[PDB]
This record gives sequence, structure tokens and C-alpha cells, in this order.
Amino acid sequence: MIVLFVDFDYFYAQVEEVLNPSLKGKPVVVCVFSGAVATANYEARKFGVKAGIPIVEAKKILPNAVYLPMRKEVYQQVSSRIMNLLREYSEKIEIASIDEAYLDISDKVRDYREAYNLGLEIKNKILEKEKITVTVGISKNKVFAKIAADMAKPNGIKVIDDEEVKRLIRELDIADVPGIGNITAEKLKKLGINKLVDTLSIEFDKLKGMIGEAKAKYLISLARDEYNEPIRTRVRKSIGRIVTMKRNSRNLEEIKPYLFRAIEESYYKLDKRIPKAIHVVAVTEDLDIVSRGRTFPHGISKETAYSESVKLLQKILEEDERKIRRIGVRFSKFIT
Repeated sequence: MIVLFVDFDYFYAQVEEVLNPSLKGKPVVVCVFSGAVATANYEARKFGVKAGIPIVEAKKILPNAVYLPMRKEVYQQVSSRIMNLLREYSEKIEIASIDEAYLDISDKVRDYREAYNLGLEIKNKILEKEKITVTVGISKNKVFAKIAADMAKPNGIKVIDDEEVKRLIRELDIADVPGIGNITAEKLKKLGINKLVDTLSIEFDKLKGMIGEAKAKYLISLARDEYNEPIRTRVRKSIGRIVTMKRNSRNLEEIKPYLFRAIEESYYKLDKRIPKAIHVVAVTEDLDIVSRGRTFPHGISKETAYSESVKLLQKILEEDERKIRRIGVRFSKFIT
């Protein structure tokens, strides 16, 4: 398998510059609504503005930058044309987000040298057609192709060959692995699980007890150099997990922890999808479902999800008399 990942560099800022040529050479800061920095262009970054910071903080660092509001509709139009460009290089495309796409090019190229040249041609094609630079990472699976891009960005191209995958499995710290945070890394550190390869020194049941089933399976398959997730776009109206309990119960306290395991797995699977709706799903002992949900004016943080989920499960415990056998959550109504 040869996977080619495409990361659009500072995408909203590049689009604003393509659309407004007189902004080129000036600091440009695209803002999410204060209000935070969505993206900072070359000059804005040079003078100390980073994505994610409050706009109030951005204006203290660089008072006279050009501060623009986000025009996501416009950025989406550009993005979709670029994804279209990319299908003509492979039909096995996974649109991961507005600025990120994976291509399986196993049938398009013979080796990593050929992969590289194709990455070069994709860069040239997008620059020619859309006036936008991209980073290309290439490796044996989606995860290492994404690590590749992160080693090369911006305006770069990097291959991680089979031998480099193996060195990286040994040398990468847990926090370096795409999708895995510091909280997760810190727990694992507490066990002397430091490197990606160290996840192979722990029993699976023990690993999943500390970090959850999904993260455990993910890290282990990567460390085993066995990760081979297909490249296709999916297509999620909902993201959720239902967990079978050891025993039928109506005890809110006995039930809570499985609900939380469900929420934790769901949130890992969300990625950076932001749900506006949540439903608690209870599978009763007779194998029916009772469910209760809420749709918030605001995206649901993982905290808001814990709180709310207990409230919804409490409602279920009140308006239904059966014992609960399995329990889970569903998140839906994703912005945008």
C-alpha cells in the first residue's frame, strides 16, 4: 500500500490572498467568530501570530495586521475544486477535512520514487490551477503519510519509506502519533509506556482499561506495523458507541462508567467534528431501545457531553421501568 496525503498549507489565508491579490506581502489574519485566529498568513506568522489564539491577543502581538472574518462557504468552493483535481490522480480518495485528503496510489505507482514524482506533479497541478501551495506526505498507510506531511509543512514533500516507518515506531513518543493527545500520553508515561513500540509490552486488556478500546487498538496496530485502514470518504451523519455491561442494571452509579467509556470512544472518533446533538441510547434487558436526546444551541464540549448524558440517562431511568443491558451515546448535527 502506498498512501499520498495532501495538506493544504494555511488554506484560508492562501485563499484570501488569491482572492485579494493586494493583500499579498501584508500580514493577514483570518478570524473565527472575539473570536480566535483560524489562520495566519506568511507575514502574520513571521511577526508572531499563531492559529488558535484569541483575536484580542493577536491584536496585542500585531496591532496592524489585516484582520478578516472567516468566509467558510468561499473556502469550501475552492476546496471542492481541489478535491476534484485529486480524483483524476486516484479514485480512492478520502476527504478528511476542508484542507486534508488521502489518496491510495498503490495502483498508480511502482515504488516510493514514483510516488514522489507523482506528489510533485500534484503540487504543480494545484499551484497552476488554484494558485495554492500544498504539502504532500507519502508512506505505507494514512497515519505515516500524515506524519510525513507534518515533517514537511509548509510547501513540502516527504516520503517515509518502510525502513523509516520501523525507526519511527521505535523513536516516536506517544504524543507524536496523529489523533493522540497529551492527557493520553501522560497516563501512558505513568506506566513507562513512552515510545510507540512500548505499547507492545502491555496486555491489550490493560491498555484499553486506561486509554479506551479504540485508542488501544489504534496504537497497537500501528506499533505492530499492521495498520492498513482503507482510503475512502465516510460519510457520517452520526458518531457513537454502544457498550454491553457486565450485568443488567437500573443503578445510575453502576451505569455511569460504561456511558463514559461510550462518550470517550465517541469523542476520539469525532475527530474535530463538532456535534450539536446528543442522544443516550439504552438497550433494555428484553432488547428494546429507550433513548433521550438534546440539541444544543452550541457545539457540545466533552464536558457538556458528560453532564448532559447523565441528565438524559436519568430521564430514561424515570420514564421507563425496565433494566438496562447495554448503554451508549450518539452524537449528531455536526457544524458545518
